[PDB]
Amino acid sequence: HTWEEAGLRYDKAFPGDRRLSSVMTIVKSRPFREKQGKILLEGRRLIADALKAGAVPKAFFFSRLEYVKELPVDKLKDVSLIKVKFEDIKDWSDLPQGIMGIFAKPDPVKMTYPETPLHHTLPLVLICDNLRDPGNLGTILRSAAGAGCSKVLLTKGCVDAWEPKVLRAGMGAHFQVPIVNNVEWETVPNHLPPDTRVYVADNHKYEEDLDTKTRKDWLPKLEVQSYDLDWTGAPAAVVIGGETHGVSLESLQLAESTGGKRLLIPVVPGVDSLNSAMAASILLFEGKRQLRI
Amino acid sequence: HTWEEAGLRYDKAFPGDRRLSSVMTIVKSRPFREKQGKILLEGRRLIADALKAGAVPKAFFFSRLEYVKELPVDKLKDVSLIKVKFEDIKDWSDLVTPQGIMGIFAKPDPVKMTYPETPLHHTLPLVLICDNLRDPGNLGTILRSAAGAGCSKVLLTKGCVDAWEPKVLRAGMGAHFQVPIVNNVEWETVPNHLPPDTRVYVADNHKYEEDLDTKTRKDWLPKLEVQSYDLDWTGAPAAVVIGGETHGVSLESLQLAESTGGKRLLIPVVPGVDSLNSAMAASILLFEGKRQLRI
Amino acid sequence: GPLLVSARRPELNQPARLTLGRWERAPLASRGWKHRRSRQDHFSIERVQQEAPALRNLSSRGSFVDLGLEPRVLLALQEAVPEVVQPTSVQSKTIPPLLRGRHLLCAAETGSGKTLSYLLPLFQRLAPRGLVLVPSRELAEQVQAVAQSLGGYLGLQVIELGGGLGMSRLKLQLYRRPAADVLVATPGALWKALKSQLISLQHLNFIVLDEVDTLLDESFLELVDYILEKSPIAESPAELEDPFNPKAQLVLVGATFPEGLNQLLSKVTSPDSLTTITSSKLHCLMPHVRQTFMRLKGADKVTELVQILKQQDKASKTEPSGTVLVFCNSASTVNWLGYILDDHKIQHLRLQGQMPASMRAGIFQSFQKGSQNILVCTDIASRGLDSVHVEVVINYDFPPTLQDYIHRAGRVGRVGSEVPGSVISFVTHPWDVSLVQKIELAARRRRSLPGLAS
RNA sequence: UUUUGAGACCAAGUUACCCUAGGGAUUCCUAUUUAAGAGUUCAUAUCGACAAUUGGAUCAGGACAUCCCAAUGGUGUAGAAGCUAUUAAUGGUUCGUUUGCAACGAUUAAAGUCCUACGUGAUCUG
RNA sequence: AAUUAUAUAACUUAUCUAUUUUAAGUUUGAAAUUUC
Repeated sequence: HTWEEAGLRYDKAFPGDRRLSSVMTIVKSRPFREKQGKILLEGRRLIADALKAGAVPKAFFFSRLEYVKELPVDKLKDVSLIKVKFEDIKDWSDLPQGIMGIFAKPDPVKMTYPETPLHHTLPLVLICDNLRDPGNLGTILRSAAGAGCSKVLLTKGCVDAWEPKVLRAGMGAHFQVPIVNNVEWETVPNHLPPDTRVYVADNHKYEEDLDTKTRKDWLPKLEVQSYDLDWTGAPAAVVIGGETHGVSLESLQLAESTGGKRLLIPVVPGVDSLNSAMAASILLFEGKRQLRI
Repeated sequence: HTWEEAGLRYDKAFPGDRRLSSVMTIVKSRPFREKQGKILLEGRRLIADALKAGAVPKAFFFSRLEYVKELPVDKLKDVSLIKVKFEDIKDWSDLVTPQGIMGIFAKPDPVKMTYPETPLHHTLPLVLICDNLRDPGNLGTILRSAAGAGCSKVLLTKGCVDAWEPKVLRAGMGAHFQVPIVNNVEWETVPNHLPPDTRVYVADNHKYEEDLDTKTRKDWLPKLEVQSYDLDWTGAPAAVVIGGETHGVSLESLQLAESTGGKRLLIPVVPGVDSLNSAMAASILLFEGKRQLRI
Repeated sequence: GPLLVSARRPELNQPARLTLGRWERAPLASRGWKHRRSRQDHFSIERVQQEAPALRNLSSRGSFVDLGLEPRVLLALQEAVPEVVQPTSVQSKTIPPLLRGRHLLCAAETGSGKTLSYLLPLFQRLAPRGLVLVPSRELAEQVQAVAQSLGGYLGLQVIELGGGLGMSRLKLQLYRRPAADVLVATPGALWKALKSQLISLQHLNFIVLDEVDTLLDESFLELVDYILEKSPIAESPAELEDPFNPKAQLVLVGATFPEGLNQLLSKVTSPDSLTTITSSKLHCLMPHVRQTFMRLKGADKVTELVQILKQQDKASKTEPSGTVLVFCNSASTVNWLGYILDDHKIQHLRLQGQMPASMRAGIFQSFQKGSQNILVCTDIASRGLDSVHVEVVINYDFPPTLQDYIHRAGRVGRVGSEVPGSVISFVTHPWDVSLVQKIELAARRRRSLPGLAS
């Protein structure tokens, strides 16, 4: 039953509707998300977060009409409002309390982040090195979101930030921090602001990025800088050892060449490389303290 | 008949035992855990950390002997070692495929718990209080987060997740036993749990605060000055309070900080989103003290 | 009457009583399948038989005793394989001549009892005592396991030899196991053993060739010739029973036979000394199996494929359902599709010919063990694969040839099948319209597919 | 070009500007089409109505792989409690929250694990 | 739609002009090819 009432339109799932089928292909497969430029949001709160952030949506699938009435329909311009089976929601979502929201793949550089972090937004970049855990990625973005990092870079092999599970892990952190994905190491220096010193927390699988002949003799003897020392005096960049690969070779070379050092957090045994959530969180904040002081 | 192999003695269990059926319901049915007050530990390195960390063993069921070598043979001397059919192990746990071994544990005593000195080297004079926690994975991630950090002490108040609930412990992957934790602390005794007059800093900007306007949140309860998280708060012994997943801190927490001379910690977030995943909420604030104290 | 052909467009639906004939060009549902604009136009061939054709008419076929099988063998057969209460048509015709030592050529479909057709005379008739040549390693595992199970009851040793295995690893397996009276080997590995002289065929008394058409593939044709020069072959049954001059009995089993095989057999034995038996259903369409044809693009195939999976998921949610076999022509599509399946959080297996031999063996056994209900496999799995419990065969990539389809088709509707088999094939664009046209035309005419002559 | 090295290329709409191929139909009776119910059984021997020409709510049934209830052996069971085992599906197995894979809250003798085309609801009009 | 799209048109460099220290890129598309 599709209803047109008092200027409010909301559709119902149709028999044989191909629209629903495309959702799971878009939702579950990131390459299709890039091919189509779409993403999925889970939960009213995260859905409401996108509406407040002014993210451009694509479609909303909801079990209950009450959610549409609960939601501001005025902000639902770009979404086809469709009533769907609760079985369809589970069929089309591996996780949604009667609401599903498909959104256009946002461009974080174009995303609307208002003043409050911008007052504390610095030319600081958080870099996750081969972060292969979707749960860490989304929750990691909180630290850059809360700290106010100008832009975030993910090295090759990192999980897709726009994946709904990562969106679930961050619970809206993607709408709070600018993110750049699949950043190539060759382009990282361009991604760094001018005069940026790269400081790397050092914890290894980066030895697998080395020629076998020179594999064992290519370990950089980079100076160990305690992370509690002042590093924010000039533009700076933060590198995070991934839970899987840790700090890559390129990060170690870049830090020495960029005039920086190792933002070494002594990694506690039992966690071979400090959890990217923990490594990311520590470095970003007190940089705000050092600059504020 | 007990089988002797590689110096490890393990019995062969009998399927269909009614004891397994009782535990089957305990682990799978969360409400049943409260009625029986029993807990489960899953995984060889999780069990190994637990026993090294003072956890009280009752019995260990393992599918293969290879895991037993990874188990803490030092702490298996007085514990029943029975090689069971994996089907019995599979039924008990919420996870279909455990790491071949599971164990039943009594409530460990935090004082007797032994935590690796490695967190202690990076540990701070910092105490943590959790309020109305509702997610186990964040708790295990928080303690796995805390294991990476080195939190000195953690107090879990009433209404929080059962920290010894089986799935809670699994997420920690041994981190529950790498950092001190105190369970079901009554808010009346929370000031006693901390060293009296220790500056307690409450994380405040929460889900309950989203519904409540900031103005109508200081009239009936002590008023705490709001300071940015980056302002140094660890100059003296510091205590931190972190709100539970999508719940926030309670009334007693705000009363506690002002009595101890503490202040509220403010996290400036992008307007349009109030609080992100609480799992790192403790982590992001907890580390803020970490680097400050080193300076 | 019940629809013999059912299509999305009803006007062309056919009743249970109509035959058009060779001269008349049937108006098939795939006759006009050209322009993508008419999406989703499908047609399914319904199951016309409720009884398994192999099991049907078992009472009308003579007993095993009439086949010359000894009562003592029957007692062992009852204990070893009680399931085969009555012999099929192929078994009834094939067993008696084999016990008499006459060379036999058997043409029959998969699951018709061909394996048991020669195994029963093989054991009664009996430095290996018997030789089994199989084109694929997977078939070797099945035959060796089946032969070993029968051997264990009879106190006989059976081993498996897979092609592509290292010579030093090949020797390791031989030395770690006791001498086997009967050996199941692939042409590639068997040729390696013969070149190294690890085995002698002078004492070989029985040679078995399964999937002769596949065994005759150019990949193995040269290897077979090398075996022949080292293999003494019996010329008449009298020599087979002569203890002074023992020779090897030759038995041929296959689904199709390329032209010219007679010349190869003529030089080894007289053409009139070859006993040829043809199954009544050989090269015939299977009525008891449902065949589904859906109009899908590569992008739309994923949509329908998941929809079919949802139907299977719904079917499992309602009542227990059999395993689903997914056939893909290329490994790259398997990996490309597998990631999509992994993206969907769907438990599935990935199988293709170039996977590690050790890894493939474990996965094949795991699928037999029922570890995962969804298996994606290439053409390597279309031969020598157990599919008793397989409910749906999904040809995600349309089979290139009819013979491959028959091998895929034989997987469903086997003896002892717990579930009613179904076949699903996808045509991305009008690439194999002629293939679909031939299948539909044969069904309407109830005739064998053209070009299937053995 | 011999050898040596550890038979729609791929690729969306739209046509009432169209073209071709066809398929259909063009109050109580009467003629076609359909067939619930009548006919002991059985639609069309004989007749013959109606026509065509969402999350939920309500109520649960069943499986035993036994959570509560129930019947028992043994005990590192004096009794009672427990612990350890057998037998048994007998009836039960709450109400909500879930910032949507998980969990909390409050109770209960217990809030077993599941299955039963969402287990199961039969507007009105075009 | 996909794929291109030195028709043109713009910008940049030439170009041609002033001074003075159309072509090649790119972009649009006149269009082209194939599919729907």
